[PDB]
Amino acid sequence: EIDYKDIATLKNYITESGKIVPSRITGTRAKYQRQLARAIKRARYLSLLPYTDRH
Amino acid sequence: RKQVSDGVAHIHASFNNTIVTITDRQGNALGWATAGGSGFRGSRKSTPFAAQVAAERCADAVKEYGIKNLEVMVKGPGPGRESTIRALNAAGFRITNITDVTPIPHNGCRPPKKRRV
Amino acid sequence: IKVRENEPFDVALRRFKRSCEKAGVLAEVRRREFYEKPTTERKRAKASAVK
Amino acid sequence: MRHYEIVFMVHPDQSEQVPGMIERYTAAITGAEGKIHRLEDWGRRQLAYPINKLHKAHYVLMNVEAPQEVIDELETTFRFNDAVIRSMVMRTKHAVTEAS
Amino acid sequence: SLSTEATAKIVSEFGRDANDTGSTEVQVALLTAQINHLQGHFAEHKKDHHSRRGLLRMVSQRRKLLDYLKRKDVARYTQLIERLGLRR
RNA sequence: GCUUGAGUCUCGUAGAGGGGGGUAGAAUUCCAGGUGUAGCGGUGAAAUGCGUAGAGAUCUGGAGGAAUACCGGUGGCGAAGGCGGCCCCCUGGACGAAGACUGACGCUCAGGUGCGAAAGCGUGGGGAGCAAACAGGAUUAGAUACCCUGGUAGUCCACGCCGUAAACGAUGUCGACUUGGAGGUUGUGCCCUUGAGGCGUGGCUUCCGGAGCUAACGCGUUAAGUCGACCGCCUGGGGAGUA
Repeated sequence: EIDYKDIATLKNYITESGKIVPSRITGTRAKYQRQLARAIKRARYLSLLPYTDRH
Repeated sequence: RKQVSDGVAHIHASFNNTIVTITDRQGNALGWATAGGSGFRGSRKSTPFAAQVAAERCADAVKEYGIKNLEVMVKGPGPGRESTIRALNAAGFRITNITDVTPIPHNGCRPPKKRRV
Repeated sequence: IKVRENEPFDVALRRFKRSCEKAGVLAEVRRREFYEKPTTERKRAKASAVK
Repeated sequence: MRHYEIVFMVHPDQSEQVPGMIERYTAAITGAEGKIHRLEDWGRRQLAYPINKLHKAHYVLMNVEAPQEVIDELETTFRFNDAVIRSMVMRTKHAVTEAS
Repeated sequence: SLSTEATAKIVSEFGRDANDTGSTEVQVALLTAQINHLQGHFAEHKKDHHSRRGLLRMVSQRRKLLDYLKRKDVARYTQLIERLGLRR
């Protein structure tokens, strides 16, 4: 949430095809959905997570 | 001939036509069949029936290779595609993977205007 | 997306396609860049979602 | 003198030149009387997607407090150096020291 | 805006003491410091029309305070604009 | 003189606020090559178009430009126009907590000045997609259209101009007072936290409604209620926002 290197946590908050899950599903108050998404994107730049599942 | 024994069925369903291309795992095509090349030109080449007879006809014409396993890769939307993979396991193939590989832009190019019909 | 062959199956019946791509996402990117119709389509979509 | 978090991948085939580079980079920080708080060598880790194809690469996490000029020349060092692919330097978020 | 050390230095120069940080000379000098610093910023960029709106708020507010202090004590006015090098 | 208006300082918070620079991943097009073969594309149906000089499909490598899926939300920020990958640099504002300071420094504003979507214009670049004009095919009684296939300016960048929009909450700005309910978003204090805690206090915002107002429709503490300050504008339709 605040951190992007913990990709276990980030990998919970992402779907099976690399897409960020909405806060309508996972709860996650909007502040942490914003930190979350921004951390997911920083992780996708570092190739810690994938952008998609067809690379 | 050349006896590949595993391939990939790339089915390319669009709104107007489904085109099934059976290849190998390297990506070299072994034989194709379109819904529009199986009779029924026009409003009838975009139906699940036309796609399934296209897939039956693409299962023929790769008998020279002895394909038993194949992955299925599906592009585009269409009245095809679903029926298409059915026809493949109605033709003795062991269907291993079914991936959907529709190209989605990450807001890329501007799509065309159209259709004030 | 991908579903591996099961040891004893006839139909894979993957639902992977439905949860994401086919129905909405590709039919949406067939037609025009507006900025304008989406602001009102989303305005009346969120104004219709009411009790 | 503000805080920065540097990560950078290294080409796997030059992994043996990794700690040397680290030293040089850290030396450059101590050229400006800035201090380095953590430092991690994360090993050859599998990439989530290919880049020049090149799978599994060598990651180095840095977390340095420094003036911005040596960080800038550290960025240009990451530009020209063919060894390093994908650097990322970030925000203050004042000095951290922990693991992940 | 401005550095904490810079603001503290200007409060120490222009106030009666520190903690006298709302006096009219002090506010004028802080606005002046920021106006000059952003002269340096807007010589470059030049199409940062949003930041400039903040700058013209600083200019206008400095002007209001100089008008106040002019019609309250003119000796403080002349010493002030003498020291800050404004008025041209 | 004084602090209840206005402002300054301390500490934080959230943010697609602005400007400059870099980078990333999907996708479209093009080029070169491998496999492969008779169609592809398109439509209500067709044809023009592309295709045995090997298309379409498919795999590999490259180039280039633009936009930045998911998050994404009657969510946020901005005076308004508007602003959506990620990172750095320069920078504007807002809000909150306690305390200190100045001491009416305030409100509005004709002329004036600035900013101001899109299209357009000038000079120089760029040009993948899309696409006015244009061309062809259809449709039709006709079709200078809708539909199809192509497609140039333009859209993109730098600097200058223009100066407008259903530039719209069709609601000028600032301040005060006047029953409520359900939310959203961003601060924060207190109290067994002993949940998916409780109780308060601010900022912005959405929906519904009370009195009141309103021609009605509706507005309804973010007023179109009850008042005050200053500005802008109206005076039957057309002619005409024209000469």
